[PDB]
Amino acid sequence: GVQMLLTIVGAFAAFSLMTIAVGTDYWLYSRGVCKTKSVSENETSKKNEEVMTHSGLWRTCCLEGNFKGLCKQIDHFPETAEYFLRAVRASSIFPILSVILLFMGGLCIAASEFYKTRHNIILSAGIFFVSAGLSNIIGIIVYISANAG
Amino acid sequence: VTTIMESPYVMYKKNHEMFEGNDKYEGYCVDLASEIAKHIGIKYKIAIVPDGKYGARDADTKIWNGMVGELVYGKAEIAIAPLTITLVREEVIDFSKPFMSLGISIMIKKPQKSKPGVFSFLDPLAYEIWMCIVFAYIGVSVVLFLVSRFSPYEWQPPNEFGIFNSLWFSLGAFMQQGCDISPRSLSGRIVGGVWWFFTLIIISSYTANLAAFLTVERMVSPIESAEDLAKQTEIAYGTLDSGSTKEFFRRSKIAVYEKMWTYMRSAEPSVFTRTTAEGVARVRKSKGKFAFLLESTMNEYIEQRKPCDTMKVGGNLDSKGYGVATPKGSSLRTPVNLAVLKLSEAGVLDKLKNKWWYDKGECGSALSLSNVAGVFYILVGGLGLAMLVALIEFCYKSRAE
Amino acid sequence: VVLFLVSRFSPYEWQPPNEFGIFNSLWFSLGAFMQQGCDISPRSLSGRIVGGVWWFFTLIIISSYTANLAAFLTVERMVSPIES
Amino acid sequence: TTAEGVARVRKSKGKFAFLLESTMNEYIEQRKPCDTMKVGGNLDSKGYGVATPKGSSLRTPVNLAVLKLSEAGVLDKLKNKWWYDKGECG
Amino acid sequence: AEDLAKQTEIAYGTLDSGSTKEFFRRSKIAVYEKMWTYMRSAEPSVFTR
Ligand SMILES: CCCCCCCC/C=C/CCCCCCCC(=O)OC[C@H](O)CO
Ligand SMILES: CCCCCCCC/C=C\CCCCCCCC(=O)OC[C@H](O)CO
Ligand SMILES: NS(=O)(=O)c1cccc2c1c([N+](=O)[O-])cc1[nH]c(=O)c(=O)[nH]c12
Ligand SMILES: CCCCCCCCCCCCCCCC(=O)O
Ligand SMILES: CCCCCCCCCCCCCCCC(=O)O
Ligand SMILES: *C(=O)CCCCCCCCCCCCCCC
Repeated sequence: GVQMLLTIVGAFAAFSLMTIAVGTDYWLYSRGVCKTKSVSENETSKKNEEVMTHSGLWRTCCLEGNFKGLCKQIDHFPETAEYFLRAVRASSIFPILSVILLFMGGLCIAASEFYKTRHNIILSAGIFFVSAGLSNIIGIIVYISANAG
Repeated sequence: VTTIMESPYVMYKKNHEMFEGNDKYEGYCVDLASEIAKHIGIKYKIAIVPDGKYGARDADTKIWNGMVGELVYGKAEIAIAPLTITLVREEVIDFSKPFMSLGISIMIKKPQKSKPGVFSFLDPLAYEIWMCIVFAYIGVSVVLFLVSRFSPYEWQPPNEFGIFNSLWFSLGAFMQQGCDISPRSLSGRIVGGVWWFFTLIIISSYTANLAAFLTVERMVSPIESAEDLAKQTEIAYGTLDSGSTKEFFRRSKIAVYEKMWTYMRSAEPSVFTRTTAEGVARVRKSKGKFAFLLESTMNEYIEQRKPCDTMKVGGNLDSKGYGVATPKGSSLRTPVNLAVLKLSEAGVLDKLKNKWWYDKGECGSALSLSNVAGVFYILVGGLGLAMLVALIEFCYKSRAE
Repeated sequence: VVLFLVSRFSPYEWQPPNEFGIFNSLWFSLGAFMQQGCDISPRSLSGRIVGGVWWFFTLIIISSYTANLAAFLTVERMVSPIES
Repeated sequence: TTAEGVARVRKSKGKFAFLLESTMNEYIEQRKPCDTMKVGGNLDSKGYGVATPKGSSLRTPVNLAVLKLSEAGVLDKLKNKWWYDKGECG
Repeated sequence: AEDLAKQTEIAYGTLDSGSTKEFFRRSKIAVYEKMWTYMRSAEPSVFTR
């Protein structure tokens, strides 16, 4: 009764934090570009003004500059091992698989009270949470191992 | 206005077939002509030199050929081109002050960031060693099981060294971890002892060869001088045949440069190329083993063009300049000379240099997680596998009941 | 966490089958990483898998630290704050 | 003064960069205590030259004397002699 | 000799009166010319007696 509250509260907190991480664009503070190439406009001919940015998983944005707030969509595939890593970082399957496993975890906890004799539902919850953390580990490594190329 | 077709100085427009007059061309010298003309209030007409040569002396019939000949013989009144200022030309025409200082630099194939592979933690040892360790591991474990549990005069088991446990002991011995049981018998202790000695050498060798790798990759120094190339004999520096860059080394009295000239004269195969396009290709088509000696202006252009596999290194070996030229006895000499000094103070010569060599370009200590990424994937993979194993057992037993 | 799970979750082993609780599992992983000892070792296939990968991961990391530290102490490269 | 700016660079322990001409920046880099050097490339293109009175008959001969010494290599040997050979850093 | 010329820790030194000083003064070799330059203006005077 009192140990399930921490489990329920923790599961919500973890799912909430992982949905706001995946959804927001404050994963990295780099110094790149956030606007498409101004071919005709010739604002800077080709290479625009590199300014401080805040990147995420899908969109890059600009803190300072005359384009403050413009958010381009990160282009992963530019121009085997490298290609596979770029297909896993682009889709963000592991940061999104964690979300799905954190969600399934809480579903089991919800089901753990409408069926108080099926003890194998609480075990499934725990496995989903442990597995969700494992996916988070992979996602973090994949994300960091991609930004270094 | 005599001019020569060279990039990025002069280039045909994207659709110059639907254009007539001075608008058919574009480039640094086309913009420069517009800047110079308006400052001196003159009207010009761009006209490419028919021969395509810069300006040389036949040395026989003593007839100047090229842009210089197009000025001495009164065929043009202003030569807005990358025409180098030289003494031999100064005796027949009067150049203006240089609008672009340059020299002889070094071009090498731009290197790669060498993104570490995923399973690069295995690099200190060869694939054969890693494969043989697995074979040795299996053999030791089997022999540890053979000598410990075969004798029927000791059996309740005489110890806890079964096949599953023999594998566990050997695995923890290699990693220098583990507790639990150690062999109590003579033969079993002989297996343990040699396996422990084998582990001690291999683990020390891995650490010692990883340190060697990290230290020698930390001692590498990029080449940033002509002297470095002269000392080295792996990469083959090369110039051209017809032009200054070959005369410079031939007449050079500097020891650092004299040795290079000697080499190139008798080296085989002949490093002396013919066309600049051929040269710039050789360096790329050699995987960082050729070095081209060309002008610092051309080098900084190539570097900013695709496939972006070239870069500028070191510093200029000499100091030359490009100056606008005019016939002798003309009247534009002074207005043009002042026009080139006005376009420099105002920064219009650096704006045009950035505009064409950059703005209109195309090429734009600690261990990282990429260096140990693979061992992180194995760990999480092993954690997932262990979870899979534990559940399958659970499921099997649960079904039975 | 994984070591704790694979060791104590099954009810068909329990009084406790081993000492690998959450507190002890943290101690085991710490001792393994620090290259020190082994108060308890997993005796089950699933548990031993966790130990083996952790022992391999540790080995690489500890060797990498020592190897990269030696490189630092050998070659002393100076960083120029300004290059342009 | 230039000497002030140089001095402000050693006193600041590395929290001040002096923007001066390249030729002078490559003279103080070769003089003791040997704690100052040059970084980056030239931000501008300016040239030292030899001046003569307007209308003088020595204009053209001087123009060809300077140009000849550059092709020969004397102007480069002279610089390396009084900048690096007479240096004190190494 | 080239190693000494590159190095600035150890101070090479000749004599004043004799060949060994004339040799560096008249030397046209770059590896030797730099050493002569140094010794001429270096302080304290490396030239012994
Ligand atoms: C009964 C006791 C045993 C229990 C079992 C415990 C497992 C321990 C294994 C750890 C090392 C495994 C590391 C595997 C490394 C694979 C490397 C790989 O994939 O190869 C690189 C690739 O070829 C690039 O070209
Ligand atoms: C109490 C029972 C303890 C256990 C008992 C067994 C333990 C074995 C341990 C190490 C063997 C290492 C042997 C190393 C021999 C090196 C070979 C050698 O001497 O080589 C000379 C060389 O060839 C000249 O050029
Ligand atoms: N483009 S290049 O391949 O490097 C090149 C190669 C060979 C001769 C060149 C030359 C260039 N250039 O740089 O434009 C300018 C230039 N100007 C002169 O007056 C002259 O005599 N020869 C040249
Ligand atoms: C595709 C996602 C893979 C990673 C996550 C996998 C988690 C699987 C958990 C399944 C339930 C395990 C417990 C079942 C108990 C039982 O019914 O015996
Ligand atoms: C206890 C003995 C074995 C310990 C585990 C060692 C893990 C390495 C084995 C796999 C590596 C095989 C090498 C192929 C990849 C390569 O280096 O090219
Ligand atoms: C009986 O067989 C019950 C079902 C067994 C499920 C086995 C899989 C459990 C999870 C292991 C892998 C976790 C990976 C986490 C990162 C994606």
